[PDB]
Amino acid sequence: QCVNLITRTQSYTNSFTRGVYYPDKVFRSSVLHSTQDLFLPFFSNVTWFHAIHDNPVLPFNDGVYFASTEKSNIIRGWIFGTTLDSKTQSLLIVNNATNVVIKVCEFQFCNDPFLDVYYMESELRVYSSANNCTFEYVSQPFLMKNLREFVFKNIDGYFKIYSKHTPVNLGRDLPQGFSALEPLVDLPIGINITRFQTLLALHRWTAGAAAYYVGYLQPRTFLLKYNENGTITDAVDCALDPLSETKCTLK
Amino acid sequence: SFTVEKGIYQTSNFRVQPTESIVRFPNITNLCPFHEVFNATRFASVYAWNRKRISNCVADYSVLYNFAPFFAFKCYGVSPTKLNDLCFTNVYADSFVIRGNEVSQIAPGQTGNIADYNYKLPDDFTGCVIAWNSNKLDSKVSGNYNYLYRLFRKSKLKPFERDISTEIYQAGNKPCNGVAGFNCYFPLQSYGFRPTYGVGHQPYRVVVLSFELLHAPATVCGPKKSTNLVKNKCVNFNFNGLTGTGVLTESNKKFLPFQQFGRDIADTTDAVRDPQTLEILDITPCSFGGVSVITPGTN
Amino acid sequence: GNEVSQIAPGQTGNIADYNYKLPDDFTGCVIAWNSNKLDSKVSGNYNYLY
Amino acid sequence: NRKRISNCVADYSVLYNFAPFFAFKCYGVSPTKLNDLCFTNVYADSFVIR
Amino acid sequence: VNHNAQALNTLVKQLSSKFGAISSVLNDIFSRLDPPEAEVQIDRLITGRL
Ligand SMILES: *[C@@H]1O[C@H](CO)[C@@H](O)[C@H](O)[C@H]1NC(C)=O
Ligand SMILES: *[C@@H]1O[C@H](CO)[C@@H](O)[C@H](O)[C@H]1NC(C)=O
Ligand SMILES: *[C@@H]1O[C@H](CO)[C@@H](O)[C@H](O)[C@H]1NC(C)=O
Ligand SMILES: *[C@@H]1O[C@H](CO)[C@@H](O)[C@H](O)[C@H]1NC(C)=O
Ligand SMILES: *[C@@H]1O[C@H](CO)[C@@H](O)[C@H](O)[C@H]1NC(C)=O
Ligand SMILES: *[C@@H]1O[C@H](CO)[C@@H](O)[C@H](O)[C@H]1NC(C)=O
Ligand SMILES: *[C@@H]1O[C@H](CO)[C@@H](O)[C@H](O)[C@H]1NC(C)=O
Ligand SMILES: *[C@@H]1O[C@H](CO)[C@@H](O)[C@H](O)[C@H]1NC(C)=O
Repeated sequence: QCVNLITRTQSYTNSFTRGVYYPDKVFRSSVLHSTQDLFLPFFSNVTWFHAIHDNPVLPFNDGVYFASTEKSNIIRGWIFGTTLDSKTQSLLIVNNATNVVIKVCEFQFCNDPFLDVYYMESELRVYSSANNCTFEYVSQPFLMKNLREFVFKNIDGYFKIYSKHTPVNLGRDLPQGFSALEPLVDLPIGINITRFQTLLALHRWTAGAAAYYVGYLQPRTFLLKYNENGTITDAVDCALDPLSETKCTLK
Repeated sequence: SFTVEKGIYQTSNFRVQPTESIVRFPNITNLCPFHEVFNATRFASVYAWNRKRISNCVADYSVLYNFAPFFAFKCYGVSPTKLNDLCFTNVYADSFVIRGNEVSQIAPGQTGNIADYNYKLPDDFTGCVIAWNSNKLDSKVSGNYNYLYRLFRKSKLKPFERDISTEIYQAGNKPCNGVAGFNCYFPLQSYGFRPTYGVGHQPYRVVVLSFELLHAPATVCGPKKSTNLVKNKCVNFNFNGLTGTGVLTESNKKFLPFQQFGRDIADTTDAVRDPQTLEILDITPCSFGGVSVITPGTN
Repeated sequence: GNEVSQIAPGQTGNIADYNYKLPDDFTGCVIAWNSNKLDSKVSGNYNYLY
Repeated sequence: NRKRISNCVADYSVLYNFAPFFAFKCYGVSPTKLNDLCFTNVYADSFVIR
Repeated sequence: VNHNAQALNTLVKQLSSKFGAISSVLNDIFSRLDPPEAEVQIDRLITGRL
């Protein structure tokens, strides 16, 4: 059952204007719109983790920005909750080759949850009990050089997820440019989320590795911009510097 | 005046009248299952209230009057008589049982036992609540103990959030490590409805309906026949509940799959997508302009 | 009983559309009281139409 | 009658446990906010009518 | 030239305000509210535009 075979290392990196999503499902063109919501602040520091085949649990402060570039299909799903114990409720977003499953039950998580597959994926390594729950959900797979970005937040008992794909040449860190994120689902979970983790898949264990970035959202005010075809091509952070504040004031 | 001097004067301007009317609603045939909600044998407790999602159905809101002995709704942001003619994304139904004096706390802004420890509503609630007495069934004899409620909690809840933990709450700086008294209490305390309490102390039944506006494609709304599409003619239309008057035209805007509306500088609808045939159309008002009269003096 | 709310300006439904329509600029008082002992009858009172 | 109440801690939440009244009808304040304000003196009247 | 352009643009842009109501579209208010509250919501928009 529960085993400990993962160690993690941390490095620091800058963001360079990443984490912009569409604020609403309305078409606009050739306009400059001002929105106040939770965003990823420009030029912020993001921890870069390396998981090598112990790892603690990360906090969940008003949303999380998650990005990775691993093409080996080793990262799949996340855990969200407040104590990650069998005494409260917690989310279990899990992905596989054909569908995603989203459940929220009184799970009894292990210290180092992961998935083991042999020759047919198994699940016993994650928890022990799964009672007391009603909310299940299935849909198409979330995950298909390639950078994948996700944004999560919990407001008014609703869980929102955004995503985007971007073919990018290999680099030391995150690229420079703009690429807006589009919504996926707004679930009516209505639970308490304070801490979160990530899930890894191993073959039987055989050696493996993964790399991913983590960033936290904050309440800001942005000044987006739509081109003639309806795509967001630029943005301005109002609370970054006096020049940006002047641009926000003058619209 | 009865006398007009020489000059040019400006009078009322001309508008082009509409010819016919257009209605366009999606392909929905099945009926919403409100009977299994209202006419239910068992009703959940206030701390573990139940939420049921309703989608892809035609909702006849006047049927609910033939389902339970209640007087009227108390609706915020909408009106009870116009539940038809509007299309929503989803409809929810939160249901539980509370005490009579505490019904008034099911509303935005209320504070107390409920709305702080049991069931919180947001400040922008759209929807309303159906409440009625249930003395005959929920108060069989010598009280009841199936219905529980949280008595106290370390912090207030948040809109629509749920707490289900059954722990021991401390009142003194020592750890309880189980129930011991004078510091430790069991937060789930139960009232018991004897069939002799006062009017305010009798049990009640509550059903809350919450609506969200049109951002996703519409799934739930009432019966309405739909006509054909008429274009290049001034006409008044109805697309999933929005009204207006103008000219419908072929469009070339590149709507993304999750978008269904367009907006102008003044935040007025410009483009629209037909619910049945997913094509893009434009809306422009039919022509108008000023009129002037040139005359010499009536003398 | 649950149909008293329909006797008012702007109301729509069954009574306010097929039996008794009030003007939107109505002025006056509307009073309604419960009447059960002298109205309801065992096996159903049937001489009340709508 | 008219009783003068002063120099004490007023808990307006416990009133619901003494008589079966549905709610309040308050004019210059709201029933939910009576737990925060601080008053000089309070006068309570009582009588019975039809 | 710029003064007139800016003034007309501001006047056009002002139409998206709510002025304390629930929406800036008259048809939505008409469809979702009965006249007693529709007037109360609409007078705000009329006054603001005036
Ligand atoms: C992020 O944290 C690192 C700590 O190593 C620090 O050097 C860097 O200046 C921080 N970035 C900020 C505060 O923008
Ligand atoms: C992936 O998950 C779906 C949904 O639970 C399941 O039907 C399918 O069998 C799973 N595939 C594998 C290979 O386990
Ligand atoms: C489910 O919850 C009930 C009370 O809410 C509890 O008595 C029961 O033990 C729970 N089921 C478990 C822990 O498997
Ligand atoms: C917008 O779409 C038109 C359609 O022909 C295309 O010619 C143009 O290049 C597009 N613009 C951008 C910035 O993609
Ligand atoms: C509920 O359904 C039953 C059977 O269909 C019916 O007899 C009853 O009148 C309905 N309503 C109530 C309040 O029980
Ligand atoms: C969620 O859990 C945290 C940590 O235990 C607690 O401080 C917070 O109050 C909880 N949320 C609510 C709405 O009470
Ligand atoms: C909608 O229903 C009509 C008949 O009622 C049918 O002709 C049409 O093809 C349907 N459209 C869709 C998208 O199902
Ligand atoms: C009045 O006090 C007596 C004695 O404590 C108690 O039994 C009774 O219930 C009280 N009356 C009311 C209306 O609370």
